[PDB]
Amino acid sequence: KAKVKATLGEFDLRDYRNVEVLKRFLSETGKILPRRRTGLSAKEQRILAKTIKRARILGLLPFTEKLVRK
Amino acid sequence: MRRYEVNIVLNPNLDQSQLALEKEIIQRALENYGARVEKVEELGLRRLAYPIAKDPQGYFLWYQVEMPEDRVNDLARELRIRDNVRRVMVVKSQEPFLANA
Amino acid sequence: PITKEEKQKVIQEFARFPGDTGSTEVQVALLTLRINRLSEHLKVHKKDHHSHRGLLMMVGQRRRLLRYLQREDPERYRALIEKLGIR
Amino acid sequence: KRQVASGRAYIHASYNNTIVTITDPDGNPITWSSGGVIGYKGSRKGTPYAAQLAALDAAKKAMAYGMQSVDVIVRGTGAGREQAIRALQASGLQVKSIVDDTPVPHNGCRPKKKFR
RNA sequence: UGCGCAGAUACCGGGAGGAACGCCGAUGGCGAAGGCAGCCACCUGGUCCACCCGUGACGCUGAGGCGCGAAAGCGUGGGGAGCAAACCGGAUUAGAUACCCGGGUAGUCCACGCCCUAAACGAUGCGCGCUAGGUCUCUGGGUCUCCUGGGGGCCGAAGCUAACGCGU
Ligand SMILES: [Mg+2]
Ligand SMILES: [Mg+2]
Ligand SMILES: [Mg+2]
Ligand SMILES: [Mg+2]
Ligand SMILES: [Mg+2]
Ligand SMILES: [Mg+2]
Ligand SMILES: [Mg+2]
Ligand SMILES: [Mg+2]
Ligand SMILES: [Mg+2]
Ligand SMILES: [Mg+2]
Ligand SMILES: [Mg+2]
Ligand SMILES: [Mg+2]
Ligand SMILES: [Mg+2]
Ligand SMILES: [Mg+2]
Ligand SMILES: [Mg+2]
Ligand SMILES: [Mg+2]
Ligand SMILES: [Mg+2]
Ligand SMILES: [Mg+2]
Ligand SMILES: [Mg+2]
Ligand SMILES: [Mg+2]
Ligand SMILES: [Mg+2]
Ligand SMILES: [Mg+2]
Ligand SMILES: [Mg+2]
Ligand SMILES: [Mg+2]
Ligand SMILES: [Mg+2]
Ligand SMILES: [Mg+2]
Ligand SMILES: [Mg+2]
Ligand SMILES: [Mg+2]
Ligand SMILES: [Mg+2]
Ligand SMILES: [Mg+2]
Repeated sequence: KAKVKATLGEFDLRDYRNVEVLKRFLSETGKILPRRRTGLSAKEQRILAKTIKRARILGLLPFTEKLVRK
Repeated sequence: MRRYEVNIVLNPNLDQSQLALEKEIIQRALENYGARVEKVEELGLRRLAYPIAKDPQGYFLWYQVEMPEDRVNDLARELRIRDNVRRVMVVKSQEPFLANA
Repeated sequence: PITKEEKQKVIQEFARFPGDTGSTEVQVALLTLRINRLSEHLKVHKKDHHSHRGLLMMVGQRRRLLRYLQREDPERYRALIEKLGIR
Repeated sequence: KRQVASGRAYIHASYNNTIVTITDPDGNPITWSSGGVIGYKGSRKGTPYAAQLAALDAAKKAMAYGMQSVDVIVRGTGAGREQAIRALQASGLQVKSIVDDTPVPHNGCRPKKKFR
């Protein structure tokens, strides 16, 4: 499976308002993908988390979702 | 004075009479706290990821301001007063950290 | 906090000569200013104990330098005390 | 006396019992069954066979109201959680979609000593 | 035992209230120790890197003193959703003053003041100098297969150790 940073452009990890890119880092649920699946560095994951959590308060990214499977 | 970004989400049911009022209200409050505005981005109607105040959408505003630091919380408190105002998040501006550069 | 505008204003006030950033006089003054910024920060915030440690160490570093100035040149030591209003 | 003909079926699966509720599209229930609704009384309620029958008991009751289309909602881990679903698919009720909505806290409430 | 026909459980909507922060989360980071996880702003401490600029031994440790110090517990006033000493029950059992089940007060939370303990553990006091490396990792600088700092791990030279083991 590909990693998120691998198939992506040059993007601002600190921009909490770009949902199209930030959506790519959330799972089928509202959770944040671990570093194994994001391919991001340690520092890059720390930055992504807070900016994702920021967008969650503006209503741009979901807190949690519903799994349609099983 | 430092440079902050003011995010504002309001009730997306307002006609022009109410929208202009709520906006010029924000203008008057920024003047009273001495916030010099640099640029502004009005996105408007947007699909929220979860219902906020039972409403599925929101009307968005973004300001880039330079204002005194000690007045930030008193400005945030002043914005959250209005009813149509729903979210107020004031963030210190930062350098645009790139990734996959 | 303490901006570089205020910082240079203290250094240039206490510098033994132009370009002097490290004199015992310059250090004691710069310490003194952080003392008051913290001690006014600890007037309120009486429950902030972690920062209160930095102030203890600051006060120690100041007394050690003042104890050094007292030994070498006791005239400049009085000048530095009387200009900062300490002890 | 309703004729909804479509709606939602909620599966609540715990380790001590499994119970099914069947609602109209806006969520108001129609008929329901459980491991106790069928004959079972004790720990037999937590068995998957009980979940199978409870699903079918609720399915047949929904037939009386004309239910054909069913959206499945699942809440909880437990035996027969799946066996309740596989009983719904073959009950004759077409399963529109299956979703797992089990409420998970963000660490807000201290659990009982059992769960720590 | 208990709860349920005074309509519970399950399901949808609305409201209130308190406590804790899922994913990120790490074998990770920070602090002197205790300890510190939603997000935002303000106040603020420590620390690390480069430049080689300034001071010119100004250093180390530290009996006393002083300040800090998980939990539990104490005083006053608040607060009280969930958990839950004591206790009330249900079972189990030879007995059950317990493990298991239903309840439930203090307390757990807040403020202000006490209390000064701990397996407060690295069971390893602090500072500096010296003595092979290999590898994983957090964070700086660099002419950026790599070199160079400052932390966090694992193997292991010499050596030490009663042995386990320790080993820039
Ligand atoms: Mg409001
Ligand atoms: Mg049972
Ligand atoms: Mg009864
Ligand atoms: Mg009764
Ligand atoms: Mg409800
Ligand atoms: Mg209440
Ligand atoms: Mg974890
Ligand atoms: Mg440390
Ligand atoms: Mg510890
Ligand atoms: Mg800071
Ligand atoms: Mg700082
Ligand atoms: Mg030199
Ligand atoms: Mg000289
Ligand atoms: Mg010392
Ligand atoms: Mg002592
Ligand atoms: Mg004390
Ligand atoms: Mg204590
Ligand atoms: Mg306590
Ligand atoms: Mg008390
Ligand atoms: Mg209880
Ligand atoms: Mg109990
Ligand atoms: Mg008993
Ligand atoms: Mg008995
Ligand atoms: Mg026995
Ligand atoms: Mg003692
Ligand atoms: Mg020794
Ligand atoms: Mg580098
Ligand atoms: Mg090292
Ligand atoms: Mg070893
Ligand atoms: Mg040897």
